[PDB]
Amino acid sequence: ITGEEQGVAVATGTQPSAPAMATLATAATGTMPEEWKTFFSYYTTVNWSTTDETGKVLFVQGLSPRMNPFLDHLAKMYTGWSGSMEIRFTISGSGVFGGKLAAVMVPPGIGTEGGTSLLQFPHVLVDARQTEPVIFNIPDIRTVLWHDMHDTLTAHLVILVYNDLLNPYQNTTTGTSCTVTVETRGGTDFEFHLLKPPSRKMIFGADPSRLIPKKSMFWEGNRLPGEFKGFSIKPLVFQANRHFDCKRQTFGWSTPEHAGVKLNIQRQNLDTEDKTDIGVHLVTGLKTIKSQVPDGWPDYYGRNIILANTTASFGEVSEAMLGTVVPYRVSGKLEWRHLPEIAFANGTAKNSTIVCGKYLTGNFYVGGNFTQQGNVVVYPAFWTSKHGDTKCIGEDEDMVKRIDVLPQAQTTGGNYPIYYVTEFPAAYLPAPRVYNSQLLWTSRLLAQDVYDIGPEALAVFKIKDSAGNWFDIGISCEGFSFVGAPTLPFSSLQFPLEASYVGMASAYNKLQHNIA
Amino acid sequence: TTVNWSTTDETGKVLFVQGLSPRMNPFLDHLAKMYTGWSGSMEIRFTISGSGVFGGKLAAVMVPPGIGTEGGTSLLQFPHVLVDARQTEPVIFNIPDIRTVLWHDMHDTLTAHLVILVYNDLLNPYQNTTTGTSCTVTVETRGGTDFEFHLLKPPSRKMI
Amino acid sequence: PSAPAMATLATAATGTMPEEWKTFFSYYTTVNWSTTDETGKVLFVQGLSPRMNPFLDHLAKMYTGWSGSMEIRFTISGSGVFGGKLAAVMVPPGIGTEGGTSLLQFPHVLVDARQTEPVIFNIPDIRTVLWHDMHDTLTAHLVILVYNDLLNPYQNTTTGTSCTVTVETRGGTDFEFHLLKPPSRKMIFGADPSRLIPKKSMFWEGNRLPGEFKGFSIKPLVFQANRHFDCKRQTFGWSTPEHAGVKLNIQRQNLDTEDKTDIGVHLVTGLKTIKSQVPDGWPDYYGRNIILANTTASFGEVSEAMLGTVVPYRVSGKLEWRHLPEIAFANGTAKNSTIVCGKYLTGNFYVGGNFTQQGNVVVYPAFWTSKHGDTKCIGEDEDMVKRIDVLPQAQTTGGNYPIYYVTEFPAAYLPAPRVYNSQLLWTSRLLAQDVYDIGPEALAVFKIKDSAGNWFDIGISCEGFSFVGAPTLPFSSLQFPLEASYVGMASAYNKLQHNIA
Amino acid sequence: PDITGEEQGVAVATGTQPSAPAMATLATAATGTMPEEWKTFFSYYTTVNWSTTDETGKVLFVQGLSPRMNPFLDHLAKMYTGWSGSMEIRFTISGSGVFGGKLAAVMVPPGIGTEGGTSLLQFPHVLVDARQTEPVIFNIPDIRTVLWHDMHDTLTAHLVILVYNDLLNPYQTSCTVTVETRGGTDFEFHLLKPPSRKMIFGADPSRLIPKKSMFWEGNRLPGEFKGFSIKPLVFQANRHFDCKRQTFGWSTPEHAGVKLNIQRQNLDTEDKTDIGVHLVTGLKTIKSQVPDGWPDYYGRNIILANTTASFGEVSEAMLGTVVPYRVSGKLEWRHLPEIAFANGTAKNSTIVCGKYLTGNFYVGGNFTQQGNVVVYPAFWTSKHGDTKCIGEDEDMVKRIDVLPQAQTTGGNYPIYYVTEFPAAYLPAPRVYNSQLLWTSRLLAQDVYDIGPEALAVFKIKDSAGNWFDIGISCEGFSFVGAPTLPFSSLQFPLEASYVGMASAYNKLQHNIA
Amino acid sequence: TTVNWSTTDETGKVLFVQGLSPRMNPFLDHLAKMYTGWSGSMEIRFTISGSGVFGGKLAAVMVPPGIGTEGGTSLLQFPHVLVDARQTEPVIFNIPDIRTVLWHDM
Amino acid sequence: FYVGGNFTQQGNVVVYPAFWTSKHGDTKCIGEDEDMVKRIDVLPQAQTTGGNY
Amino acid sequence: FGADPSRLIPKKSMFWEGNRLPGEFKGFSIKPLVFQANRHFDCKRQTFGWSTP
Repeated sequence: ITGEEQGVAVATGTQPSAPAMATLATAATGTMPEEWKTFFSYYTTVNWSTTDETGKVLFVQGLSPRMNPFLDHLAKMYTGWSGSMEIRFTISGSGVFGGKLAAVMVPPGIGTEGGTSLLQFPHVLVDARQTEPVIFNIPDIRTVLWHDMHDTLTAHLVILVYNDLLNPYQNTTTGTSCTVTVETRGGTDFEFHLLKPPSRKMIFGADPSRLIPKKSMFWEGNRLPGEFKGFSIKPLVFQANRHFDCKRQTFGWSTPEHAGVKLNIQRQNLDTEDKTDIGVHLVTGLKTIKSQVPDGWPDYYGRNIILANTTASFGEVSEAMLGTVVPYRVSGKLEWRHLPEIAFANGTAKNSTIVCGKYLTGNFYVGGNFTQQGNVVVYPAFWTSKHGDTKCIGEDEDMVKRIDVLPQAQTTGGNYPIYYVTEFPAAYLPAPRVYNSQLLWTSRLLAQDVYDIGPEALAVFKIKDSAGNWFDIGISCEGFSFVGAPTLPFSSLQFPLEASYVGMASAYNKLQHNIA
Repeated sequence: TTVNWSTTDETGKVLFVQGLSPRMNPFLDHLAKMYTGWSGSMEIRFTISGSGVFGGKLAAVMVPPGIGTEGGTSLLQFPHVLVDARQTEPVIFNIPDIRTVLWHDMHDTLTAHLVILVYNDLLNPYQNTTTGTSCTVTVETRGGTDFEFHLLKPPSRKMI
Repeated sequence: PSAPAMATLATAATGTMPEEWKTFFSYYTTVNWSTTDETGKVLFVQGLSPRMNPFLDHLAKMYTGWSGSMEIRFTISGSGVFGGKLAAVMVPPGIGTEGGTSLLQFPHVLVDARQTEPVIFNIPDIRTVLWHDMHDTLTAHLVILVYNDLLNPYQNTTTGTSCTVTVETRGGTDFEFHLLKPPSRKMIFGADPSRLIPKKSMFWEGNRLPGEFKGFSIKPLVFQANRHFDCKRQTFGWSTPEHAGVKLNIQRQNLDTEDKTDIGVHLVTGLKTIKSQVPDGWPDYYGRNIILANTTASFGEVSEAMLGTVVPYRVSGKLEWRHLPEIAFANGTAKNSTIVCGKYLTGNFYVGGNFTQQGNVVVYPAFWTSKHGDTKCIGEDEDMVKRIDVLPQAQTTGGNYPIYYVTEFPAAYLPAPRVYNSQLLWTSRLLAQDVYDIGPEALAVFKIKDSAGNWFDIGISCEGFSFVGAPTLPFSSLQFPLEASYVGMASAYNKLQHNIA
Repeated sequence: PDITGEEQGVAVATGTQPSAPAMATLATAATGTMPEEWKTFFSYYTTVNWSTTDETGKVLFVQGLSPRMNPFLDHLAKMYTGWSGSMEIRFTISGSGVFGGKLAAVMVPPGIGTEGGTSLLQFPHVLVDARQTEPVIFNIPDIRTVLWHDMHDTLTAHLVILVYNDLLNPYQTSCTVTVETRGGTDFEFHLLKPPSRKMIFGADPSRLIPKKSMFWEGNRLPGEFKGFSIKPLVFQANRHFDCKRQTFGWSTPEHAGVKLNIQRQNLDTEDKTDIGVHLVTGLKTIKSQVPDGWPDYYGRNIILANTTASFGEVSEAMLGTVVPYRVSGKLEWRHLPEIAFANGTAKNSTIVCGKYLTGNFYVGGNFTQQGNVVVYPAFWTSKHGDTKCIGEDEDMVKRIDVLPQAQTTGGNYPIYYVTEFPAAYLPAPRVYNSQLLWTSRLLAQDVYDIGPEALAVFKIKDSAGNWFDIGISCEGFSFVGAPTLPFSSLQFPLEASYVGMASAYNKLQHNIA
Repeated sequence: TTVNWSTTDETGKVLFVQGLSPRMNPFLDHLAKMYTGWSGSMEIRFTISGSGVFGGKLAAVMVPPGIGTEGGTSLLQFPHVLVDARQTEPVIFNIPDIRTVLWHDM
Repeated sequence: FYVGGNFTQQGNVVVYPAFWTSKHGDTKCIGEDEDMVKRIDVLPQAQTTGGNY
Repeated sequence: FGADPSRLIPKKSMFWEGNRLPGEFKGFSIKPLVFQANRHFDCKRQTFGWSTP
């Protein structure tokens, strides 16, 4: 006889307790069943200032479960949603402050540029001197019956400045501002759909919250490892190797691990044409992703290597010339003898030099071994820079190396791209640093699964430093990161950071930030 | 989970030892990150599915908090229900929440244990070359009737 | 300060009904019913004794008497296919369970091998006296005979097929202990025999010689005097039970061989005695008529030595002794470098060792020499055991056999070297200081557990010898981690049960 | 149907059913019985001494409420896991009518500290005179924080019997006070278990010190127990086991000899004037190459000379008596002498022994064959000028590693258990031990809960009523709460009771004539 | 408070002088910190401890405010409660709160 | 502390432990020997506990 | 487990002596780090110094 789900089964026990102890517990703590759907919860804050314009957009927000810290949690357990969700604004200006602030809902699709052209939507508007908070409802316009976790196209509640924050007083050190506080809640008609065990993944997606590690001590760079050392803003960001598109793809050639480079050192000299030259040896790829390039080969060292004077010491410039060698032995002690650091190269080995195209087309070469053949692992370890520069590793578009196509991200809708900055040693470069397209973890993932970030969407992670200084990061579908402002002063940021997923965002929407 | 009951087993051999814990249920496990405490019991459903010719019996015990679980025949002297090897309908057990506190913290461990002991061996009327045969006992969980969570915490907030 | 309230809250949390050990059935045994068990064969004999149900076992230690009936719950767990019929006979008190077939002429209930429900038997409390005493065995019995053999249609595995009968016990509706007594308080005519065998094998020492327990042996006959104590404190040996070794006064060569060719023999004085003239701890087993000839240095030429290690005693000074090496024990004056006498501890006691200085010393039995042909544990021989004036013994006690416990001791040629012990050291230390309930016609029974369902009752008699039901049970099959668990007082004349693979 | 309940089955009647109710009534009449007799009357618990020398506020008797307070409840408690309700205390002072003083019983609530001092008189006390000539009956309420108590709960209520006014004695002595206990009306056990189902988790501190002195063997050398000693600093490497099963030693708790192997070489000493020496290889090793069971104490600089006659050596290493390990033949060995033990390097005929057991291992003995032997450490002496018990000297305590050591800790002085060992011209020879052997077996096989700053305090009791508290630290070391107290008075047949978990750096209690 | 009593004490030697106050009790003493004034009586339980062999009597008298609290046999002559060295029981006597003013300062 | 031969003068250095010479012959993995793991004061150990290897 | 920690700091500044050396109290200093052994006693009576206070 078929056994039910709900349990058709028999009951049994022996010498039980009472249920009144449950009442005792309920007395101990007054936990009504479904509390989280009863109280708003802080989300963000915005600055409304006398520097602002009639029409300036203070807040742009779509319909997303992932905004509510609680519902965010539930979400891992469900497959879909529907209905709206409320927002409560808490403008708390003085009683003498003039001005008005406007509330708009933008039909799905219609862009949000933030001109006075927006104010011509239907719009309510709030006084600058309003006391009681304001409950807004972001209606769920939808063409489907129910949303998938990763759908993005939805209406936007936009907060525009109607009329400026007129202070009757104006003073030396001119400029004053009112704090608008945003806090969210599940609407009245907000229901989740089909159950999934939190451990089960979609065929066509993966929850983006698992893409920045919660605490910054875990973070690592994807170019060349190190200790995370902050962020950097660049109008154009560019990286071939160890970078992963949201489609499981690469135009790089390396597994994310950063486990070193496998190779053969060929005995063939063909190098020692000058007494001043340490040597160079042919290199054979042990293993490859594509195009015969050895796993983990350096992304960055440029047009040439000059072996003049190298017979003494590593002192030739801009050329990654310190890779450290480990024997890949399997049965007995080394044949090759006390093998020093070795300098990476690609291309055509002239009698005294190697010249390289920006590509990896040419055969591979590496610096002088005093001795015979070996199977070798090499870790890229230290950079000779120029005899003088301030350019961090990865600053030059003409020095990052391609195979076929180089992933780039430019400014998109006013969301400037970012470089994760980390420190590994170098020459002549004060405060040595390296640029990174992706955290090591953000790369490790995006290799192992097809994360559901859309062509025109950003998965937004809110980074809170200690003391509260915060800014927003967004992982585009192309993999690169973005920040909302060009020159936001990272330098001020407190050393240890924690990252919270805020949801998916419309691409073009300005990212929000609050850093002193 | 699942357990193996075999003709190699002994009257008193312990097939399953289990305490009261929210974290067993794949769902409640999730909720748990959102709450600070719990109370009440949680049910378990055993699904012994032996053949019709199989003899033997399997025993169900609840061990007061603290009292060790060694797995001797000494256990069978607790009060005990017992299940046929030929039972069809699954069996719903309740692990009562004995507690000295009013409500548990997430990480409290001292709780009663539901123990599954072999009463009498899995007698097959047939015995054959390559001797040894076994019945699969399947264990599956659910929140009891009186299972309530306590104070809310944002999943992002850690205990002192 | 208090309240009833607090007590009410604890009842809610915990559910206790105030005497609930009387409600459920508790495990007692499992009895194997074999497809090879001949008609009438007694599966299960058990006289009415509170000592079954573990909980009443505990509570009893606090009471002097008892009354009322008890309940036995059988769970026959065969397949639906098995054919077979199991008889249940209540024996009027005092009529013996002699032989299965006969009993069947009592009034008797038949229990089928394919029962879907357990069977609850209320062993009647027939009594001549108003209330029993914790030791009284003249009680009604319950005998479970096999009436029609356990048919299994299947014989592809041709032999050794079986079924399992588990026994559970409860107080009857009318069971009630009578007179309150302090725990640990000795009853008149005896102490509680529960504390006889340790709980764990770990603690099992033999009474003959020190060693780790290694198994059991069965013999038609049994005999030990030394360090063997009856249930009633009598002891025919000569030693306190402490394995302290024997500590002696060494006399010089005055009566040593004068025409010697080998290390001399020295007459000694016991210094402590339980029995007149007998040193406290004289090793009980050694060869008669030992020859110390050719005993230059090596002692390995000696046949049955009991070599002892030596150490000084209350010397209070500079250790004037020589290098004390090893001792050979002996008994009986001789005209040469020999020791003739035996069979009795009458003769003077002598010490084989290169000793020169007169004084007092400790010696421990430490190693056994043997003949190159030995295939026999230390103590197999009546002829080599040593008597003061009487050897106790036991033979087959109504179908029940005497066991020796076996332990390791280093013992020359014998591969896997063993010494037989009558009594466990524990059982000896006790039974020396206290009288025990074991009646003249009684057999206090214990239950020996390892694993895999292996068990076998060991019973202690009046005389203090360990008994078993069958004579050939495969001891070899057991697991070391043995555990003892008191059972009760079984009628001497019954058969002890046994259940081992 | 298939399912079978905790109490079910066909009822079957066999043979003669003898009319149960009538006989049951007859028996009930023959000996009346109440629902629980052990709650109707008073049972002797404990006597404690009271000396003229006891200042005001000296604590006589500390007893946190438990089932252990009464005999019958104590025995029943085996069958249960939890308890609740009050216990009634009946205490008496016996003494000559000539003696004079007052004694005050106070029911200390859980949160209070149970030390002496006049402040403890200041909350509800019942007082008895040395002349009262009547038992006084007072109740111990069951104050709780938790709905019911486990069997080891240390948060229980407390009973303290203080000295109120000192015990004057006109002539110029110690009176005696007896405690009798009784289950309260409210007492009630809880979750029911079988006995022989050992206590919680098998991590129970109560299984540490044996309940009788008959079993109190020591961890340094074998022998029957002779009491205790206090020292400012206490230390031992071997057979010493921590809370965590960590042992810096070189031995298993077995305490059954050293399983060693001898190499035939005589190491070419002076052909005379010494027995020579053999190197040693251990058959077994718990740690580094160290053979199982070298003596933890003996003199460095073992000058073996003139040793051919007899072991007249100064500052001895253990003499030990020897057995053949096991053989298949007659006996390969000859005339096995007493060994003397040594460790370090044989620089000379004399063995240079260090404080550390890093060196090779050697035995003094007239061997010539090669074979396995077992030796037992069996005798000792020092020079005539000595009176120091075995284990007293830092230097002579041999070390592989860090030498664990207990300092005077927060009002508590670490202790050595003293047991006798065979030795000469050392009056009343004793050996000092960091642990009992039972506390070495255990703490090896199981992990314990002994807190980082917690002690497991045990109430050790004379016959004569005296008592004091010994606590086992995380380090395994025993502590008592005085710099000195007259252990000389201690009657040899002690018993121990587990008192519970008490913070380390609170003082311990003691009551000795 | 405990006070000594010596064989050397003549008749009428004052053993214990204590004007009524909150200071007479521990708990009231501590509470008194929180208040400025007090009223009402306090109950005195006093004991003599001594060998049954010793002999003497001790007399507690509740001296009204206006009287001088020095020794002398005249002080026995107004309501006294007396305890023997052999009494073997605490004696319980009351100190009335005689006042001239509606309430007392500290 | 000491470390192997540099042919040259002083430096501030990072070193990564990278490869092991074992014995001229063994099958013991790195960390097999209790006498080869190095202490400061106390060495964390775990033994068999309640039958949990 | 402890005395009432109320009685730790006097009520009045007048009564404030330092544990290092005798003197009148003159103010407070703040440091990222702190260290003292002598005459410094923990809450639990332990003291790593050498002096009675």
